[PDB]
Amino acid sequence: GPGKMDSRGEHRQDRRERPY
Amino acid sequence: WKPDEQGLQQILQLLKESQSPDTTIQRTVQQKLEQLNQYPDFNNYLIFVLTKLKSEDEPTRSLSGLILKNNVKAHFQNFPNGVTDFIKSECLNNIGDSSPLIRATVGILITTIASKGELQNWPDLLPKLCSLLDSEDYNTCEGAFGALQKICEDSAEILDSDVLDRPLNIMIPKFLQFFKHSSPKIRSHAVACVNQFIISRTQALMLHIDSFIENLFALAGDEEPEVRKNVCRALVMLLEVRMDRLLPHMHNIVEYMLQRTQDQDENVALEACEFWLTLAEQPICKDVLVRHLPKLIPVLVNGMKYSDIDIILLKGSDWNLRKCSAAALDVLANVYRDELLPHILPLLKELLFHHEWVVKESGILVLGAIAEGCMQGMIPYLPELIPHLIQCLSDKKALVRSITCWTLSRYAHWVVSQPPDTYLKPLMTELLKRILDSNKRVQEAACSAFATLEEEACTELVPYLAYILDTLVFAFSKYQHKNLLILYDAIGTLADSVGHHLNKPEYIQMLMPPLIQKWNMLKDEDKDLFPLLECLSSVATALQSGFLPYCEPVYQRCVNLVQKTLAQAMLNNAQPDQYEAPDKDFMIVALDLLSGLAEGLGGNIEQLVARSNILTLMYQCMQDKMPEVRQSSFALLGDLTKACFQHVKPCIADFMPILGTNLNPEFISVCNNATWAIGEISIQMGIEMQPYIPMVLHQLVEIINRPNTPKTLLENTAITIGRLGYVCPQEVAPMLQQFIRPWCTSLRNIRDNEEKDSAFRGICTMISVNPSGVIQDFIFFCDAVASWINPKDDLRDMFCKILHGFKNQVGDENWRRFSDQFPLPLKERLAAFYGV
Repeated sequence: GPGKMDSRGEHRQDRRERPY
Repeated sequence: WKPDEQGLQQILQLLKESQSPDTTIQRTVQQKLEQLNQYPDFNNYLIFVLTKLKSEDEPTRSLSGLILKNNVKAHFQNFPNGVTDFIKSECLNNIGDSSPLIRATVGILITTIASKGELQNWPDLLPKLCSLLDSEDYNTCEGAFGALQKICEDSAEILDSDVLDRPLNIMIPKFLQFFKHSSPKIRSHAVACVNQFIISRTQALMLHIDSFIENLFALAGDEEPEVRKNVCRALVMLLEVRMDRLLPHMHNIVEYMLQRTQDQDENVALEACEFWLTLAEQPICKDVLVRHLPKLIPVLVNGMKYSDIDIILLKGSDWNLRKCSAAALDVLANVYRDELLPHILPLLKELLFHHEWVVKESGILVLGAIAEGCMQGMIPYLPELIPHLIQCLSDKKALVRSITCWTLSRYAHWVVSQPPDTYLKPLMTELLKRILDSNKRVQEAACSAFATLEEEACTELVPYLAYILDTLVFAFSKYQHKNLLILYDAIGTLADSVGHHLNKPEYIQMLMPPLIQKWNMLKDEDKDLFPLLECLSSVATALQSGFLPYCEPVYQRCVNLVQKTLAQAMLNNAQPDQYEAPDKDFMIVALDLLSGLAEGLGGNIEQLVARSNILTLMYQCMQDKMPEVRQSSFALLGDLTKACFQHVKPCIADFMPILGTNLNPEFISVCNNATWAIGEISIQMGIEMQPYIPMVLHQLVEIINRPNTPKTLLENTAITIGRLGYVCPQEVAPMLQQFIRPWCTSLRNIRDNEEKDSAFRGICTMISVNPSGVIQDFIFFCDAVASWINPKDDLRDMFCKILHGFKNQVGDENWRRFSDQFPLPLKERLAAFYGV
């Protein structure tokens, strides 16, 4: 919503453990 | 050349000495070579021992060759041509030496030469190399192919670049003759070569595609693994770029790939398995699989078990059959959606409850893999499966525990949507326990999974906040370094989920000290700052004033990191050959943390900014080539504008033209943040904004009428246009007819807050200045006003003044017919508030 977009959440998703 | 005995004896002596078991002889041999390598003539001796000195044993000849190789990759610029040409000559002349070790050494030399310097500087390498394929001696053609293969691997693009006169128009049509070749090695080289130029859609290959494909099939019957492996990846690549060409053979191809996927040789199977992964991206997937799908699913499912070696290794990680199969299943689930469930549920029943842990673990994986695609179809089964998975969290096998964490996390949406006490509560409870597992893989799996859950739950976590923090804090003292990184991420997302609820003296006191502690350990060049800083960013925003006792050093370090990054970049820009380009992520994370600090503290960041050059640093950031850098800087700009505008005002005249050149929707979040920023500066500028409006308005209007534009960009664009109009109705109100529709469509859907208030004040002022600008599209305005739940009294009066104004303009009759089209809620609302 109205306000700034950041990539923080996305950066955390990239670092998150995944089996594949 | 000029090898003399004295010289040769000395180098051989040194080569013998380098092969000494003695450790001290080694250290002094190192320094002896250290000096000699800088003497180009020395290199002449090195190649001579490799290629000419038959007397010497193989490890001696080859080591000479390898030392030379290192020289050719740290000193090659400083080679004169006379030595270079002697090496080049000597290599190609010995490419097929009957010793495999010599052959390999000669090979690395050729390819390393081509690599490091020879780029185009070796004009006749490729041509001679190609003709060397036609040669008689087996080793000779083998050696030449090996070289070519390697050249294509790191050189791939030799065509697409055209720095040499289109050389690939000769090579590619030359490899496929050797597909036919009697020896397995040569076949492989040939295919492995061609393969390099498929995804690039290489001209030479694309207009030779039939010859390729025909020759590939001719190979299908081959049982040599290396050949199978290469054929397999050919087909995979072809599938991505030449779909047209293989349809007519698709049944036979699928049959072939399905066989190889079941190959007992792990490598064949892995290359084969990629086919399914990329096939699932093509729109023709369903049609092509109809005859084979029933076998494919169980085959994928079976390859998703850990291999026997991995089981052993993981008791005491990169791409493999398991990951490929699981990824393929994931995409197939998204393709087939609920149609996949009858294939997969019978397999799940035999896997999920099995007495062999390896089998069970794969079952849980499958269940997780299919979650996104088959979500709707799985709902009926979740009341049973979820409680079962929760139990599995305390399975005695770590590998079962860890995969359960993940699979549960894949069903987080459903869990959160059910009554909290039935699934969420026990799940959260067992995840927290699992965060403190004694096993390190479990720790991260649990921590990753909890974060995912946090994201989904949001405010739903607030009641359990104290209990949550207890565990997360304790983890600080428990975790080694790798897992602390995932932990910061979990804290970060926690802070985002619970917002201001985090602001309690007890929470701050248990949370802050260990965060700063690791902050003090980490140096400015350590990437492990990224997660810590991103974590701090979220905490700061959530804590607001609570962060006061901590801000100063955090503020200083961030500005500083931005400063030194900018410095390093300039230094690299001046002398690239001596100074390393910086990692701009340090700068992105620092800006983003300054943004959070500014959002959190607001006005209370003034004192720090007063003592700072952050704005002069921002000026360069805003002009950076990297979108994410700009994106972060426009965000900070917007934040400082709100928090302490007095320091920003001086810069506006410089800042605006840059904001104006970054209203490009191609970069969504840059465009967004620029847009937001310019809206916030408007409010601070008042009518002083007038000169800057033209450099920005046309574009904003273009963006708000743009199809396939994200919800958030459109919202910010609408607000900003609203804001510009509020301070300068005269410059923007003429444009009203062109934006009012999407302006209204976008904003009717947003929460009642300060921004919306601000933007609607603007739209009212503009209507007062250009009412014929709304008349034609008044329903949109009506709907947008009706979206207000609790408008401030003055804003309300503006509304009914415009509404009353319009009804009076068209008369009781036209009005009643216009208001006929009102949905009931709308018709009703503008009598509760507006009496229309």
